[PDB]
Amino acid sequence: SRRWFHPNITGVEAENLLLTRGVDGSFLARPSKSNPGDFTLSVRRNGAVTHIKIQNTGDYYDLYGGEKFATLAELVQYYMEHHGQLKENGDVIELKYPLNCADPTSERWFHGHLSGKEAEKLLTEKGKHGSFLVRESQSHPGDFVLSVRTGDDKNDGKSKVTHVMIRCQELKYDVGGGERFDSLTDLVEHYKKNPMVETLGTVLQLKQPLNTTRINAAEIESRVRELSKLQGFWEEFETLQQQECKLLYSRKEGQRQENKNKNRYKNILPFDHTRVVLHDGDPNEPVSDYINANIIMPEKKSYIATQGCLQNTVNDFWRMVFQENSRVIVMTTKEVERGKSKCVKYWPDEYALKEYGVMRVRNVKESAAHDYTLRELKLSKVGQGNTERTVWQYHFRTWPDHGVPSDPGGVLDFLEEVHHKQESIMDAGPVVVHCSAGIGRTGTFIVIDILIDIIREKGVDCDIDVPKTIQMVRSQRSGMVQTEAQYRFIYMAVQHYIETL
Ligand SMILES: Cc1nc(N2CCC3(CC2)CO[C@@H](C)[C@H]3N)c(CO)nc1-c1cccc(Cl)c1Cl
Ligand SMILES: [Cl-]
Ligand SMILES: [Cl-]
Repeated sequence: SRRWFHPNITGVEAENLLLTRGVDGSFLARPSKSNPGDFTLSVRRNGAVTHIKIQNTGDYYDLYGGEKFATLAELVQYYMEHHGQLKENGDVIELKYPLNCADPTSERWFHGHLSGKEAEKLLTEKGKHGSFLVRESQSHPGDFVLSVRTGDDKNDGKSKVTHVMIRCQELKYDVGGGERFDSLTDLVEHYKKNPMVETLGTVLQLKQPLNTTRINAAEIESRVRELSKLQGFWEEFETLQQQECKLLYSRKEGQRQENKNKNRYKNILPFDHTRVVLHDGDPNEPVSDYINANIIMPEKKSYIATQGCLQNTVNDFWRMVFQENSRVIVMTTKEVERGKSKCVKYWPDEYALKEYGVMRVRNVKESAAHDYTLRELKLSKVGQGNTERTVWQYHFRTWPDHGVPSDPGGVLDFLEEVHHKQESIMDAGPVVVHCSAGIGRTGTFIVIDILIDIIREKGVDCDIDVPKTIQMVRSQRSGMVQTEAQYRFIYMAVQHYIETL
């Protein structure tokens, strides 16, 4: 249900599409290809088309005149279910009818200009039973080919590849008989639910798109070069974004009245099924189990991804650090950037001692490095001296105000140190990573950390799959990794880490 995003459409084409193929209440979203992180929400209303700017510098989607969101799907879901909220001169703009895109570019199974010879090799060397892909036809421009692998996954002739010709006849697609579809996606979805059966009984099951993003770590440099050609990075990122509609999990607790002002941004909320639940709260507080934070479990180190504190959640943050036995905190922003508070100070001045509700914190020592400041903190519960433990706060301070670092070396040396600290502490809990809304830079640091932990343990003899890792983390907190710039930065960091092995 993300067909309303059109990756290769212009503003002219958007307007004409809404005016000729849509009605009042129709809408679509689209990127500004030249300006990264810029998107447009185009809506038809009163026979005219309004364009609404959406900006993402790396922390969240900022909708002009509206609110801030973790994903465009969560944005669209919000206004398709909360009417009268989106306003112009202040007139209400209704999102009623998604205008579905027919472009297959961002589909996981679509490989564009790929030859039949390449498609078979890939299916043979990387596929399994039910792996499939769609490519543009080499013989007849405008047509396509669906290639499917079937067989026994236990070479020896037990598996095969079957090619199915897809013709384009008067702007519709068909496999030679039966229904004619308005797009390749409709055709593929139809034959995923109703599989073609070959003469003699082979069921051409479309089980999963061919995995082409999982590569050996030594292949990363070549992949980055391919993805960098003028850009394969953009197509792969928007293919990942297309799948964000699978991740609209419930966030009911963060929407409760008692919890609304515990959120930095009211619509950027933790999934219920992975949120950190706080116990032992004040019995006189009706709802005391809430913080805008999620456990991120790789699927040996786990993380808590959370926002920068508010004045009224500092105490809850320390309750969380204590309860989860966290010993390492990563801050991803300065306290203040561009004159705006990005991470309120929740620790004492150096050598000072403060109580934060029932928790007591001493700042033992601060140490300055080039890219970050280390603060050695001692955390304990008031009245229970034997509960004291040291919490090492790594405050990354040189991330640019917009975009990403030009070189990943600083981030990598930082994560390397954080990793060694965590590993030195027996039975340490999850590493807390936070600031801002806790999804952009936070997701980027966490995904880099997960990937380099693989390489650190296994060296060059391991498979890396960047979008699979990101999708896995985004299923535990909304919108982890916000921008294509961060996406490329993750690749560049992995590549750099491998080179310095
Ligand atoms: C992001 C991604 N990209 C893939 N590629 C690369 C980009 C193309 C399609 C195939 C190739 O050509 C482009 C025009 C484009 N259509 C594949 C295939 O394995 N998977 C994923 C993936 C992986 C794990 C989790 C999730 Cl959620 C996803 Cl979406
Ligand atoms: Cl596969
Ligand atoms: Cl962040």
